[PDB]
Amino acid sequence: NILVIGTGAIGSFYGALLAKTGHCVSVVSRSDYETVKAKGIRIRSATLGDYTFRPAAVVRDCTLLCDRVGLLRDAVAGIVLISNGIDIEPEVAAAFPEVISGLAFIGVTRTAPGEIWHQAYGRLMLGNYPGGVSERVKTLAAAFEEAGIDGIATENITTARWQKCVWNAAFNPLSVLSGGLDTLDILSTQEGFVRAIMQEIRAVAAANGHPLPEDIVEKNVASTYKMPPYKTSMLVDFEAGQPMETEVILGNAVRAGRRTRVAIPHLESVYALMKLLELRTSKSLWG
Amino acid sequence: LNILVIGTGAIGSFYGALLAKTGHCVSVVSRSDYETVKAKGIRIRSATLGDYTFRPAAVVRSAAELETKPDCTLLCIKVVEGADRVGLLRDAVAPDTGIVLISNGIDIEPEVAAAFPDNEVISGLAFIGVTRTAPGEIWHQAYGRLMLGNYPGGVSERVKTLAAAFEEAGIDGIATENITTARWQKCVWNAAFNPLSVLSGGLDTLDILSTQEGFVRAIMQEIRAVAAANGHPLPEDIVEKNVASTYKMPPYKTSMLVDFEAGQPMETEVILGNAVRAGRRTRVAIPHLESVYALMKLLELRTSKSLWGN
Repeated sequence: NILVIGTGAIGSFYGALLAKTGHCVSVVSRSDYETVKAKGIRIRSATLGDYTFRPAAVVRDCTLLCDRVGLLRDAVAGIVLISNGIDIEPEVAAAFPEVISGLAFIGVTRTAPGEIWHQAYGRLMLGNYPGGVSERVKTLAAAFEEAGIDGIATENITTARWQKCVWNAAFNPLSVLSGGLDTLDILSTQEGFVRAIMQEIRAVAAANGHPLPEDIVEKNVASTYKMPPYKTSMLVDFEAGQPMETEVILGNAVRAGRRTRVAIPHLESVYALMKLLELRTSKSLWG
Repeated sequence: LNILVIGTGAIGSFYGALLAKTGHCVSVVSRSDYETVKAKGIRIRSATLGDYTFRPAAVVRSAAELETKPDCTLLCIKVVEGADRVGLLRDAVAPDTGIVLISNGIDIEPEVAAAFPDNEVISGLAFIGVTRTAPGEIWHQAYGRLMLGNYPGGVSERVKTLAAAFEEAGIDGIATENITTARWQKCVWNAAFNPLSVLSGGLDTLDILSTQEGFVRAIMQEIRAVAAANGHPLPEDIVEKNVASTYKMPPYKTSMLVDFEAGQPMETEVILGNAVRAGRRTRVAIPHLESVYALMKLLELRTSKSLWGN
């Protein structure tokens, strides 16, 4: 029995997977309330398959959040937070002292209301924050595995998040600030800068008690040169006119560096420039 | 003085015309606009100075065609890839000719100085809003101040003749013994605001500075450190002065952003790249400048893609 909050690509994609196997999944929706209470959500995928998600109910055991505190303000008697960023858990934990942290690896995009496009990957890593794996976590993971994707229960979700942040913190903002370059163009022409950012992330992770594998920077460089030219999720958001994950990726990494006094000038630079681009993008037609 | 202006660009035409007004004999090499400039001259519109019709002493297709060779040759093009300043000067410089380079950027002199080691190089730092609106049509919109000095340093009689002329013409003409330190002092401002104006998708100076003052300061402090390490230390107050002055200036659109919006080549390399390279040569830690520079180059790469795809 599963409560999803909101109807974005991530919440809808993982909600619909749990709906497939045969769990009782509802959605709390705002922007798309009218369209989902009727037509539902259509998940389209060539690696998995086509499926349609019609929830058990639509109102205004496990709650998937994917105004955070307030969105769960009447939903908790396991909380599952699926996020691409870092340090997304403390705020929520403090208010509801089980938190299941979810780190998704997936190229999935919401093309229209009720319309999701799965392209690549799909893995969901899950574990308790700050660490640990409970039975619920294992049961959730098995549930996702059943539905077809990697559903990995991990005892060190926070280190895993830092490890993904090595890649995210470099390519996501560079793809936007460059005006839309793919990963291959970014890495092949400014490998040095990409490395400098990655090493900063590595040093902040360690300073926060979550050291990463020793050759993590070289691994991410080598693996990216083998990925086919790629469009980041930040760039998709930017091209869609939607809010970007700047704060939970890069802002949270910067604040983590400041707290531990790690020199992070490359991260500070990219962050400031993202904030400036956002300010420009934010300007009202009203002036 | 016998003055030769290379081309019919806005900066050359503006400062050339001032020299003509003040009794100097000013000639022009014109490619594109030859017939109209030779027949009708260059019309300079200016609210602050009064409109002026600049009729060159001579207008030629090629410097080769001149009779009296110039005392000063004024070259004012943007220093970007393929500008080929040495090629443009090849026939326009005699033993005694002073080469006057008026352009933005740092370290713009050595390529020319090297190619003409026995000629005086007079470096110019203009603070001006001027545009070429049509063949033979220039519009002066703002500022005008020109600082001039010998490269690598000093002030020759020819430099002081030029400066006084500009001053007589109604703009600040400032002779400076340390033009290179002056260039570094301008770089403190333009290496921060010019690329931040473009990378932000077109913010004005006040939005940049009010919302990211810490980052702007960080950049400026790097530039100040690189200048010192290159033997051109700046005043202790230069960062504070630049921040205060900018807070008091009306919101402003940088020349880099003007270029970006126009689809014209930007001065990335002479403003930012040359500062980065000067910092690298001297082992100054410049992570903010390196970051901004790498992002500029990535943006430039994107900007160069075809509508047709690969």
